[PDB]
Amino acid sequence: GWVRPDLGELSKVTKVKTDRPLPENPYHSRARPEPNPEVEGDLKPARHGSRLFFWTM
Amino acid sequence: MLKYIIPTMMLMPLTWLSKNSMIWINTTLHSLLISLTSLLLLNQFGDNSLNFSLTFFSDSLSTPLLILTMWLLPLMLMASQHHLSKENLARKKLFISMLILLQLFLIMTFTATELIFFYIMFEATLVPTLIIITRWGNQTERLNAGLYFLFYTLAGSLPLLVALIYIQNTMGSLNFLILQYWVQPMPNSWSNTFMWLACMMAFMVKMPLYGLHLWLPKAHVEAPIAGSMVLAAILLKLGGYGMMRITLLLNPITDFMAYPFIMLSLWGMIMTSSICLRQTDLKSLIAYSSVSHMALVIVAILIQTPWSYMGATALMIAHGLTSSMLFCLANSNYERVHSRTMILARGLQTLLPLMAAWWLLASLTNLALPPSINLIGELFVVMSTFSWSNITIILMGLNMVITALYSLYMLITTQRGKHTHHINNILPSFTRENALMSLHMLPLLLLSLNPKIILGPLY
Ligand SMILES: CCCCCCCCCCCCCCCCCC(=O)OC[C@H](COP(=O)([O-])OCC[N+](C)(C)C)OC(=O)CCCCCCCCCCCCCCCCC
Repeated sequence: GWVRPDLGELSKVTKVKTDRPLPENPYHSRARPEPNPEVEGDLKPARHGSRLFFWTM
Repeated sequence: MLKYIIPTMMLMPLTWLSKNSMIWINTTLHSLLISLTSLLLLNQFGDNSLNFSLTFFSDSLSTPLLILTMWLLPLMLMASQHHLSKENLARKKLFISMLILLQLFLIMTFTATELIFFYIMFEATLVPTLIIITRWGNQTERLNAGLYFLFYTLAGSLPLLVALIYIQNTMGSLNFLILQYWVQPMPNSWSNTFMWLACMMAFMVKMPLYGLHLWLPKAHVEAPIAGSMVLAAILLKLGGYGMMRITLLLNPITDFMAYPFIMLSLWGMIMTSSICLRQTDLKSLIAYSSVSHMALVIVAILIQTPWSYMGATALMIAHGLTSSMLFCLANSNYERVHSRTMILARGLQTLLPLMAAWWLLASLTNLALPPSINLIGELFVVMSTFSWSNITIILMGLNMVITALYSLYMLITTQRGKHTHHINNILPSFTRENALMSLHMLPLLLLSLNPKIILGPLY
């Protein structure tokens, strides 16, 4: 009493219930480096203009 | 200094919109009005220099030079109109426009507080002078003279730009007011030696220094009359003003680095006076006289004592007026005889007596006749150099003897003796030439009455 699978049935994707814990780190990745700080704050006007040689603005 | 720049940039549309026959009249008129309004710069205080804004200022050193520039422009305007009467109107307006542009750059040079602004204007004066010399000259060697002048100046002065940018990057600012209060001693090393060289050789090539003076007697004898005036009377003083401004940051290295330049200038003033004793041309004679007097100013600035500074600034103002007048007289004679040789025409006192009187006055003030400001400056430098070392009185006195010798040799060969026979186009002097001579003389003699206004910032 075994019925053969139809066309397209053995390629179906199923769900498996098992008792093993999920591996937290399968890739054995090290600690990630600290990211750069993000630019924040309101944009004030430039202090004393261009500050390039003699230019006052 | 916006009340003196804006009338200059308004003088430009005045000569570019005038009529065919009224360009000279209107431009002379309004440049004389600007020269009158220049007197407001004399608001000097005993402790604080006159400061205008963040970019412009005027101490007691740049005030006589500014008054000299904006007084000199009308004089070139009067004297540069007899050899341009047969000229196209557009070319005449172009000549006048370059003169106004050069005056604008000069008044934006002395006044600028920030040092790199002074450098930008100091190199901006190169273009109109070269254009005037190489376009409105008369001889073949004017192109070579322009090449020599431009390349001596720029080859001496691009290291100055590099050193100035380094000074900006080290001290933090190139403002002159801050540099009076943020100056540091510069120690003994090769790097400071080459910094001193880069800071000084630009101004002493422009000044000029002996050995580096080869650009001057070429650029003077092939320039027009106005170009010769503005070369002799103002454009040589950019080096002196720059030296006075830039020796502030070059302590305490100058007391044993400035020896070879002092020796060069002393033997150079002796040798150039000796050259003037054997010169076949009037213009080259005046050029080498200028080289000698500028060597004197170099020594005065280099030894850096207060009496030397007073004598130096009086010497630059007096030499500017005297050399400009001598060039004017030589150009009047060149217009009359159409040749540059001093020995060609002789005995002009019998034909042109009043011009002979002006020749006498110019030659007397050139050999430092007291109480004129020429001997005021020469005298102060002489006392300062005697304080420096005693054998300088030997050198200075030899220079004075040869100076009197060549001035009176020039006067005798041009004005006295039997008149020439085959030259018969000596017209009487115009009112224009006599008026120009009187405009050169009368401030120069009047400044002996009140000489306290040209005695530098430490009067
Ligand atoms: C008129 C003709 C002759 C012109 C002579 C002009 C002066 C001669 C020397 C000029 C050198 C170039 C400008 C140097 C400015 C130095 C400013 C500075 O920061 O100095 C300290 C710096 C200090 O070095 P640093 O800045 O690298 O080090 C940092 C400071 N420490 C030492 C504390 C770590 O000096 C230098 O960098 C070296 C300066 C000498 C460079 C030598 C190469 C040029 C040689 C001269 C060429 C002249 C023109 C030749 C062509 C003429 C036309 C054909």
